[PDB]
Parts: sequence; C-alpha cells; structure tokens
Amino acid sequence: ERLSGNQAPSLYAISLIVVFLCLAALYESWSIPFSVMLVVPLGVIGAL
Amino acid sequence: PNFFIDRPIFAWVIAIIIMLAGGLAILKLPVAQYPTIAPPAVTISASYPGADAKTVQDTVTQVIEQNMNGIDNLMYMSSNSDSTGTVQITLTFESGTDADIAQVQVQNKLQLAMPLLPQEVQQQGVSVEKSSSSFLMVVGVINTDGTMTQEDISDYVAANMKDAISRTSGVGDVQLFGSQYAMRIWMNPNELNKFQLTPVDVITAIKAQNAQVAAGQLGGTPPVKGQQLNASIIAQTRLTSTEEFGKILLKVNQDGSRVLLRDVAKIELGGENYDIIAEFNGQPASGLGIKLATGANALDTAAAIRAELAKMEPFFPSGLKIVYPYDTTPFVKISIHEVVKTLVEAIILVFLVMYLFLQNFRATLIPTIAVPVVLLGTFAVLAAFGFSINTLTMFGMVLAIGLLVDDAIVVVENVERVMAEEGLPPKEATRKSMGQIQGALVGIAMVLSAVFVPMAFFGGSTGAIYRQFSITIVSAMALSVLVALILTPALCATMLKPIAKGDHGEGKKGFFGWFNRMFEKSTHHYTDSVGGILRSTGRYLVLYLIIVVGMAYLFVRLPSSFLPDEDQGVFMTMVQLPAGATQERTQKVLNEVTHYYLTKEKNNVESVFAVNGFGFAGRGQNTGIAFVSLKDWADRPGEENKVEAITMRATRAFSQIKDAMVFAFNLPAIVELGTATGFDFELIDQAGLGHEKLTQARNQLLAEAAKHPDMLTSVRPNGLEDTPQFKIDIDQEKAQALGVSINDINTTLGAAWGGSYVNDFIDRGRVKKVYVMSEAKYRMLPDDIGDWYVRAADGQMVPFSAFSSSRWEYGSPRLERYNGLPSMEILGQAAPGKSTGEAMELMEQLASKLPTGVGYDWTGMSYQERLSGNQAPSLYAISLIVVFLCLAALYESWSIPFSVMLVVPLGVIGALLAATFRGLTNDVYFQVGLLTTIGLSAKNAILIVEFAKDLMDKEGKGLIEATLDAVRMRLRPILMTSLAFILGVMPLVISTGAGSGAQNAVGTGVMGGMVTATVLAIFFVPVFFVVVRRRFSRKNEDIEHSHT
Amino acid sequence: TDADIAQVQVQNKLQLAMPLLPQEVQQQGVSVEKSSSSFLMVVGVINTDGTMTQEDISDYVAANMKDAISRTSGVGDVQLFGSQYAMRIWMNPNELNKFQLTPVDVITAIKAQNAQVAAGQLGGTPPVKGQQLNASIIAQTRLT
Amino acid sequence: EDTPQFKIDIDQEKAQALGVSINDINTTLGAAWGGSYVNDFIDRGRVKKVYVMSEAKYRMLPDDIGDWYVRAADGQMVPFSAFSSSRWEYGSPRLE
Amino acid sequence: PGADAKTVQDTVTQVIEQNMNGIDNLMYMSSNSDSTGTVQITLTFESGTDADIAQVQVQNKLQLAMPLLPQEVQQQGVSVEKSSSSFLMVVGVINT
Amino acid sequence: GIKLATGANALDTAAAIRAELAKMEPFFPSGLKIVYPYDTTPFVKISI
Amino acid sequence: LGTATGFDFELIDQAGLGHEKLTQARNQLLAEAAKHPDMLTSVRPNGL
Repeated sequence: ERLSGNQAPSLYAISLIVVFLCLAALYESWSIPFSVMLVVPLGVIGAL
Repeated sequence: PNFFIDRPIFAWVIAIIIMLAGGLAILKLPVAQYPTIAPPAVTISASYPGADAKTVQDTVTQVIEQNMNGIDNLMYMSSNSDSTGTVQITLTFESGTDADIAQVQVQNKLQLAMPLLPQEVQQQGVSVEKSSSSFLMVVGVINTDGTMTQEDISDYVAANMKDAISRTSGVGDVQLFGSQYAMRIWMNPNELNKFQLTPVDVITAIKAQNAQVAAGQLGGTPPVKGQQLNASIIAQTRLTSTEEFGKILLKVNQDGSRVLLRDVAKIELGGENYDIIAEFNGQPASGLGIKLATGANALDTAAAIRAELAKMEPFFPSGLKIVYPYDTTPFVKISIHEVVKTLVEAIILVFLVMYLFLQNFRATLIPTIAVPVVLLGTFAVLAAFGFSINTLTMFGMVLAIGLLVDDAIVVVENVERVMAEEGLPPKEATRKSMGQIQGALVGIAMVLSAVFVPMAFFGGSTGAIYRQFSITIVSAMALSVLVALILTPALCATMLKPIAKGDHGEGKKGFFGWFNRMFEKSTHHYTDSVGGILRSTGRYLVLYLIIVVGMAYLFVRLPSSFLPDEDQGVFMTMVQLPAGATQERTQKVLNEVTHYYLTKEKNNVESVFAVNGFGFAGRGQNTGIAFVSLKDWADRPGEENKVEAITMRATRAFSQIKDAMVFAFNLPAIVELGTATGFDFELIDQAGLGHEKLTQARNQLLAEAAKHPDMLTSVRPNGLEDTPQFKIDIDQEKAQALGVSINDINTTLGAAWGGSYVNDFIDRGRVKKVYVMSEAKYRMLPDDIGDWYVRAADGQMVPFSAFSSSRWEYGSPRLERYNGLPSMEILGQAAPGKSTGEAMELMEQLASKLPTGVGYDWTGMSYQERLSGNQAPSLYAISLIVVFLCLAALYESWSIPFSVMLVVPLGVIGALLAATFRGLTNDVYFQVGLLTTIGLSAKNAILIVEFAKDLMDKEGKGLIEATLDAVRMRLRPILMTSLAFILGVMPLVISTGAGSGAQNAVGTGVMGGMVTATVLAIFFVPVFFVVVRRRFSRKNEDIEHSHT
Repeated sequence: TDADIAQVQVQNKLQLAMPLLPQEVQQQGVSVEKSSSSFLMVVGVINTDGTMTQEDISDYVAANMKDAISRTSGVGDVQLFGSQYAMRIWMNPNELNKFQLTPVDVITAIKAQNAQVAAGQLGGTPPVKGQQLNASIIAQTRLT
Repeated sequence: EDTPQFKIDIDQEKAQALGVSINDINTTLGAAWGGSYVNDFIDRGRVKKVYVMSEAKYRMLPDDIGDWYVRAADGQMVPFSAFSSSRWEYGSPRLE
Repeated sequence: PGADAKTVQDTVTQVIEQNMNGIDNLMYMSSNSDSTGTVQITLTFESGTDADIAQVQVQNKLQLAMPLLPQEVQQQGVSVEKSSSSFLMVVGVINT
Repeated sequence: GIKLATGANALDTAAAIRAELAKMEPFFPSGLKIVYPYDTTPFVKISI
Repeated sequence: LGTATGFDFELIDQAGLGHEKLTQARNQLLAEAAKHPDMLTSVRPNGL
C-alpha cells in the first residue's frame, strides 16, 4: 500500500508529460498541447 | 529526413524523449570499475583440521572430484590439497553459463558426496561459492589502545558489525578477516597423566556436559482429561562461560577428591584458527572484505557503508577504530569525472572550432545540442541491454566522440556551404544538402557497424571485454546517425540564418574575422596541389605501398598487451620464507617490510596491512603478504612518487639484505588477468606413475625449458617443493599386547597436536565452536611426543615409545590435480623477442618427449587464448566483405567501393607511429582506437567519393574535375572535425595521476592515427577514385566530359 | 519443464529423506540425474594382444576413462559395462571359526589397520616464543 | 506470550555417585515426557512411525517426575529426585 | 526437536539469517522461532522476480550456513521452497 | 554406455566424447584399442 | 514415446491390499484380456 501511494506522484507527472509530448508530435503546434493540458483539472475535479 | 525538416516540434519531441530516457538511464544505472568478464567459477572449500596434504587428497579431494559429474557446462576442474588441512576445488564454466545454476549443480552433487567424507570434515563443513575475486572495499578494524588482541577484535567485528554491514544496500558479500571467539581448551599432558586421563576422556566429558537435551512438556498432548497446565520442560542446555567449562567434571578419585577440566587444561576464549596474524601498521587488526552486489552502484554503496559505519562509532569500546586499506571507489570516481571532463571538453572544442571557422553563434549551438542528445540516448540503450557504467563503457564513449561530432559537423557544414555557394534560404538549403548526404549517412551506419559489431562476437574473456566497447560504440554511432537524419536537419532549417550567394565572408569584419581571407587561399592551394599531382598518379601508388609495408613492420614489432596498469593508490609486496619456516620467523621479516614503508617511504605510504599466513603461492606459517595503502595522488606529485617507481625500489631495497624471497608489485587492471605475453601450463599424470615420477618429469621439462633462454623466460612450477615431515608408526602388534585402543592412540595424538572441534556453546547469545588442543609448549618438538600417555584396557598409562616408533621423510605439502588426475602446474612467459603462441608450440614440443604416461594441458588464460585466437582473421574477413557489399550498394559498382576501402592503412600507420614513438603497447584500448580512426577514415572517404560521383552521374562533370570539386568542398569539414578531435584528445595523451594508464592508451593511438589519416587522405582518396574509376569501360559513357 | 529446476526441486526434497536412509545406502552414493532413457552411444574397450583380462579392462575404463566422460557437459548418465577394482577380502569360515573369529572381527581390524589419520604438526599454531621448526606429523595412511 | 518454563537441573555429580548412566537418565526423561521416535514399521503396506512415550497420566504435573526410575550400574532402581533439582523460568515460545 | 525458542533462534535462525545476505531482488525477510524447536525464515522477493532463481540463490546461501548448524538439525533436514502464505482451500473429511 | 542429459544436443555431446577419448588414447596400456559398437549419431549425420 | 498400436497400463493397489492380492487381480485382468483376442494382443505383465 505504501508503494502504491509513494509511486503515484511520479506516475501522474510522467503520464502528463507523455500526453503533452504526443500531442506536440502529432499536431505540429507547440501550443495546441498547452490548451488541452489545462483541461485535466476539469475532469479530475469530477473524480474527486 | 525531409519529414522532420518540415516538422521541428516532432523532431524536438524525439530529442526530449531520448534526453529523458537516457537521463533516466544514467540516473538509475549500475556502476562498477569493470563488468563481469572472467568465466563463472565455483569453488569447493574444505578443511580437515590437523590433516596432511595426502590425508586430505585421499580422503576428501579425490572423493569430491569423483562425484563432480552430470553438471552442465564444465570447462575444467583444478584442485589443491594442502598440509594446512585445507582443500580447494575450483570448477570453471563456459562463458555465459548461469553462475547460480552452476553453483546449485555443484553444491548438491557435493551434497550426495557428503556421507562419504570423514566426520570431522563433515562437522567442519564444505563451502560452495562463486569465485569472483573482485573486492569492492576491504575494511580494517584496529585497537589504538592496544587493549584487545586480533582475536578480541575479530569477534567484535563478527558479533556487532558484520551483520549490520551485510544489510546495507548494494552489499553483495561480507567476509570476516579473522576468527570469531571459540571456547579454547589447552591440554596439559603432565596434568593429564597425573590423574590417569587422556584427551579422549576430555572430549567425552565435554560432549556429555555441554549439550542440549530434549525433554518433553507438562500436560503434553495427548493429555489427561481435565488437564491443569501446559509448559515446556527444559533440560540441560549448552554452557556459556569459560568458568562453566572449567567446572565440568572428568573423574572422581578414590578419596572423593575432584578432577575438573580446569585442573588438566587452560581454559579461555580464543581463535577458531591461529594460522593468520593480521596487522595494521604493526597493530593487531581484524577486517571485512566487502563485494559489490550484482546490479548495484559502487559509489552509492561505498557512501552507504561509511554512513552505516558512522552510526556505530560511539557504540564501540574504548579506542577502537575503523580504517579503510582498500576502496575501489576513489579510483572509479576519478575514472568517471575524467571521462565526463573529456566529453564536456570535446563539445566545447566543437563549439570553438565551429565558431572560429563559421563565425555564427546560432550555427555553433547545433552540435552543442546534437551530441549531448546522442550521449544521453546512448546510456538508454546501455540500460536497455543490461550494461553498466564502467571503465570500459566510459572509455567506449570517449573512444567514439570523433564519429558523433563528425555527424553533427557534416550536416551543419553542408547547409552553410550550399547557402554560401548557391544563395538558398536555410530551409531549402538544408533540404538540398540532406539530399546530398542522405545515402552517405545510411551507408556509413551500415559500414561502421560492419567494423564494430564483429568484435563483439569474439570468444571467451577478451570477447566479453570487446563486447563492452562494441555494443557501446554501435549504440552511440547508430544514434548519431539517427539524430543526423532527424534532429540536425530540423535544427539547420529552423535556427540557421541565410548567407548570400558566393559570400565566403572575405573582407567584412575587422576585430573578429580576418581569417576568412587567409582560409580561402589555402583551399585554392590544396585544390591546385591535389589536381597538380593527379597527372603523376602511378608514382603515388608506390608511396602508398610503402605505407602498407611500413604499417606491416610496425604491426609486427609492436609489443602486445591487454590492459595497462594504473596507479590505483594501492599495491602489495609478497613475502616468501624457505619451506619449514615458522610464523615468528616470517613475522620478523614482515615487521621490517612495514618498517621500510613507514620510515623510508613515510611521505607516500598511508599504511601497511600485513597478513602473516596467507600468500598467493599457498598458505602456512611459511608465507605472508603485506598490502600497502598510499596517500592519494594529490600528495604524490612526481613519477618517482607513483606506484611504478615505489615498487621497483622496494624490490631493490629487499633483495640485497634478505634471507627470504621478497617480490613487490601492483595489481593488474582486472584483478584476474594474465600477463599478456605469458602462459599457464598444466603437467598431468595420465598413467599410474606417482608424485615422485611426476616430479621427475617436471624437473625434466623445467631443465629443458632452460635450454632455450631465447624462447621462454622464468618458466617455473606454481606449486610447492617436497619438504621433510615427521612420521609416526604405530606398532599394531605391541599396541594389542599392552591393551591400548588403536583409536585411543590416534585421537590422543590428533587432538593434542592437530586440534579437535568438540562442541558448540553459546557465547553472549551466539553459537560458537569448542576446540580441545594441547597447550603450545607440549606440541613443539618431536621430543614432546614423550609427554603424551594413553590409557590401556587394564587402566594403566602407556607412553608412545612403548607402541610407536618414528622417523623423518620427504612428503608433499601441496598436491595438485587437474581434471581429476594428479597435476603439477607450471607458469612461464614468452621471452623478450617472441609471442605467446610461439612459446606455447615449443612447450608442447618439449612436453612431447617426456616419459611414457605424462601428459599436459593448457589452463586459464592459455586455454582462453587457444579457443578464441582462431577468430581475429575470420571475423575481420567478414567485416571487409560486408563493408564492400555496403559500399557497392551505396554507389552502383563492384569497383567504386574499392576507392574508400584503401583508406584503412592511412590511419593505422599513424596510430602505430604514435604508440611506437611513445613506447606504448598494442592493447584493447589501442585495438578499439584503431577501429575508430578507420571509422572516420572511411567516413571522410565515403563522402568525398560520394560527392565526386554525384557530380559525375547527375551533372556529367568530368572525372578529373568532379573529384577536384569534391575534395575542395569537403576539405573544410574534414579539417574541422580533425582539429577538434585532436585537441579533445590532447589532455589524454600527456596524462599523469590516476587513470592515466588507460587515458594514454586511448589518446596516443587515436591522436597519431588522426594526424596522419586526415593530413594524408585529403591527397590519397581523390587519387584512389581516379585510379579506380579508370578501370571502367568508356563504351556507354566517356568518363572525362559532360553527358546530361 | 526446465530440467535444471526440475532436478533442483527433487533434490531439495530428497535431502529431507537422505538422512533416514540406512548408512549402507548413503555410503553407496544416492544419485539424482536428468538423463534421457535410451543410450546415446556405447563406447567399447578391448585388448588386441590379450595381455589383460576383462576385469583388468573394466578397472582401467573405470579408473582412467569414466570420470572425464561423466563430467563432460551433455553427458546425462554413464553406465560401466564392468566394475572398477576393489580390495577383495574373500573370507573363509573354517579358518575364521578356527581362530574364534567372525566377519565382525575382520571388519573391525580393517577399519583400524587401514586408515588416514590427521596427526597435527610440529611447531603448529599457536606456537611458543622462539619456535624454529615447523613440519607435518604423519601417521597412518590407507594401504595400497 | 511468555509461558512458564519448568526447568530440571540434573545433577551430573550425584548421578555418577549413584551409579546411573548420564545417557540412561537422559533418554528416559525424554522418551517419557517428550516421546521418542524409535524406528519405522509397515502399516498395511505403508512405512509409518514407531513411537515410545509415557502414558498420559504419568507426565502431566511436576509431581510425576517422582514416578520415574533409572537402573543403576549395580542393578537397583533410582528415583529421579535422588539426582535432580527443579524450578520455574520464563521466556517466549515464538521469537519473531 | 525439543529445544526451546531461545535455543533455536541464536542456534539455527540467526545463523541462517547471517548468511542470507547477498541475494538478488530481496525486498524483506521475516522469521519465527518455536518452543517446538521449529524455525521458518521467509524471504519475500521483489515483485516480478523469477521465483525459481530466488529459490536457487536462497538455497545456495543456505547450504553455506548448513555446516554451522547443529547435527540434530542438519539431519532433521532443511527445506527451501517457494512459499504461498494462505490456503486455496481446506478439504475436509468426516464419517457419516 | 552413455545417455544424453535432457535438452542436450546429441551430435555436440558425441563430438565431445570422441574428442575426450582422443586425449586419453595416447596414454593407454599396450594394445588397449577402443571400439565403437553402438552409435546413434552417424545415422543422424548421414540421414540429414 | 509410442509403438505402432501399443499401450502402457498401470494396475494400482489403492486400499492397502498388498503384493499378493494385487498379483491375483493382475491375473484376473490378464485372463480376461485373453478372452478378448479380437481386441488386444500380447497383454503382458511388464514386471517380474
């Protein structure tokens, strides 16, 4: 359980980084990701 | 290529992935001085306390050997049997055998041979281990108050420290240097005879009075119905005090008076063994030998060990100190820091040779981003293939910067060249230029792998060392070709400023750029010179032949090696007294060795860890070793202050004063390697013929080896000469008559003179051995046999003289066995002029005339070298076929590829030149170095031949014209890479202090190799093409004038 | 199934039984093998001049050939078509009864009169101050 | 938790005085109170154990130690309380 | 057999544990010491470790502590097994 | 009589056995010829 | 592993009947198999 908890911050951080990098690569714009990335807390607020 | 030229962010995404993946790698990646390289070896160790060498061989050694079967991947098996009572059997396995499976397979064939070994051996134990002799760190513990003996210290180390260290992260093994306490019972024969008792009685009593007796329990199941209570019934339990062991009763006299062990023996806590007296600067000392856990970090473990040691600091008894005679970590830290410094300084020199040549700030930042991506990404691929950060993989990268740097310069130059030549916008100029160099880079990638990959496929130990360099370089090289096709074309198109058609920057600046004017003349000077001497071409090919034959003579007369020694801040002298010498006679000599290093080498020597009893030739009172720790390099400035000189003056300082033989030397790079120019020979008894007959045969070979001083030098046996020994015959007949048990006779002798492990007892919550042995002063001289009495059946005491006689004789203190059969190991080396294979063929000749029934075999490095020497021509044969096939494909001819393949000798001639003139040696760092120089020699030539043909095929440019254009437009980037590469290798060539041995070997050959190769190929490659391309028919097209 | 692990796993259990087997069995050598069933090959050995008997040849093969073959990787099991030599004491019951002797007395004697004895050392460790001599003490060695 | 432990101190001194064998007294207290695994037998074709242990009613309380006798060297039987002391101790049955 | 918890810990358990060093992918160790002389030392390994390799590495280290253990213990037999922890099922048998 | 270890290659093991015997032969007693009365291997070679 | 049309049968004492009872049961099965020659051939004990 301790492992599950302690690992989590790193999990989200790298997951968010990946998505960003994927969007940047696919849609050639460097700012397209920025916008869609700001939509994360809009979903997370619901889960909470 | 054109894909990412239009997609800068995609190219940035891949760069970031490679940066963070390679960044993750470096962060969490194993670090060690070297990787595992020696083939897996398992050692079976045993001790029969008090046994002679024959007793162990015929009782244990032969028995275990006779059972080592149905075990997979066995290469060979050797064994020692000492008159110290120890047996060591070593099994060696194929490279790439799983060491754990091997160890299991061994430890349980042995497991089925246990019931066949004698009981004393069985209770003493038989160890099975992996034999990796590489210690991470040897820790020593001393008492500065002189309050406790080495036995006293060794116990504290065990009971209060050893377990704590073994828990530490990355600690793979912890070996105690010394003995735990053991209950020591020192028998007095006079006192034994007075109360009519023998050692046998002492033993019986201890086994009766120091035991654990199972009892039962109150209210035990099955119980009575309505049972009140359940509790364990505790009977007799093991004794604890020295006092308790004193109290144990032995016999009650007719007058009721008592006889206790106390009365017949001295009783005290002491050593499990007394063979080794370890000392630190003359002081009694214990220690711990720590090995690095597989997969773990050498640096992080070293810090963690010291921190765990810091925790226990206040907890120690008065005046007890932890000290560090050995630590691999200081030296590994320097290796790592000095390689990064090299790599960092390389890129900085790329910035400068780029700026003070292209004079543009944003253009120079491209390689500054390009290469660190490649270097970061190389770590990722290493991590992917289970590799570690070590000396070999570190110098694998520094040995490769020339290729990565070149990939960055080539891509950038072409764009800046095209713009200053045609006047295209950056985006189109990169698009055009990549078109020119696309095929070239994919070709060179296939070519370069074809010269590096094959060396990974070398067999055995060396093959494992080369595998390190091979996979390292290929991984970096291939990444720098992928970066050159993806990121660098994007960086040239999206952050490069245009230059106006035919600019060349001539004039313009004042305080910053005046060199341009001077540079444009020298390129015209070189295009005219090359073009000029393209008439008299046939006479230049002759000069090329001198380069080939000159290379051939240097290739022969250059001494061969594996890895250069380093000043590792540590070395050791070894001490060899004549056979039969005492512990004390050796300790005398050792103390003088200590005195020398502390008086006469005060400034350089930190400490002397003297070990009395353990040598490398064997074990015994006879031999010792003195391990020397130094002040760190920062304190020892001169070449007279480094290990080299210190060891040579030490041998000097001991040769002209001693009665005992005293070498002095330092440890090899990998602490299990051969002597390069040296061999390992094993003489074998293949018929009945015994030890003596074998000694006769050895003596015959050794004498014959001396007949040839030109071929073999210091060829000698590795084992030990026959020594005198005192033999006691029991007259069975007289023993029977008097009424003494033949068993009682043997154990009274044994236990007295040799010792006997009776029981275990529990010292301060810890299980520890109980030994019964004679007090020192009753087991010294043959005359002392007369002190010892045995009790007869009728109950009266009988001296040995009544039933035994005795005499002296020559026996063997060390019997050797190879693959089951009696062996005698012979070492030796190939004399100054000749090679190892030459000396080996002569040995086989010399052995071929020994007596009928005597055989031989090569072991160790000589066995390795045999089964992995049949590859060096065979593999590089496949290299040059594949290279030709790639170049044929890259171009469109079976003839054109030859023009670049003839560049090989141009680099080698410089490498050989440099190393010969530096008095250096051809070794691993040199071999890989060669392969790098050849890499750029090919890489430079491929592009020049390419550019020449592109003008000839696409533009119809004349043969003699196109080659001149090619050599002119590529003179720039060739000179660029070369100057930055040579000046980046600059600190490596003239290097002192730690790591310099490897640093020089890498640098020297690579610098000289580049100097010639580049300041030679600029003339030869254009020549090669014109020579080659003139053996092609003119029927379809006339190779001289325009076409399209 | 991984034969290495198979054979490992068995033997972990076998050792649990091992000490319960009668001494006579243990000292005859329990063996645990991972072999095919059928023979790969049979290597035969003969004498061309007949200058040795077949029990002679069997002893040679056992004492000079078997162990190295059996150690060879990939060699799963080896059977000897014959027997290695042993000291054979062919008892006579009339002669034994004659002298009030039983096989027990014979065995008890051999055990005592054919032995390797660890006998310690002259000037062995730890010694007194000023010891100059150090050598092995030899006693009884196996008969030949 | 920490169970009581019934400690028996067999006096090696008085035992030799009486003529009883040290082993004889040991392997009798064991077999009585702890039971003893002697050797094996064949039950319906399966090898099973043979045990020798005291009847339940003679191994339940400290006062039962009296019930047991050891034969001395001469041939007479000796009670346990002629050569044995007994008391109570403490300790755990499960050390983690 | 028959030894108490304290006697078996510092005699068997503790000895085995000391040599239970230098084994790949070990997460943690726990052990018990019985009044019935029973000892169980469990090595829990890193997630996704190859259990059969873990077993081998463990028993290789065990067999080094074996000599140092009591004769009674060595001959009672020391097991090395991949362990579970809880039962899949309990199969019961009764008479109707 | 020799049996293959499980999983071992027949021809390799055979090759090694011969190569082992090769070492031993030169040290034989007078007229102690080796003979090859049963070998499954030659078939495998020839057959393939 | 396998002969043209052969099988490998194992008769098993599962009630502690003993060697001599098992032997009688073997004989019963073997005699019964002989009565059916149109189905089985050479139905034999592999033992001694």
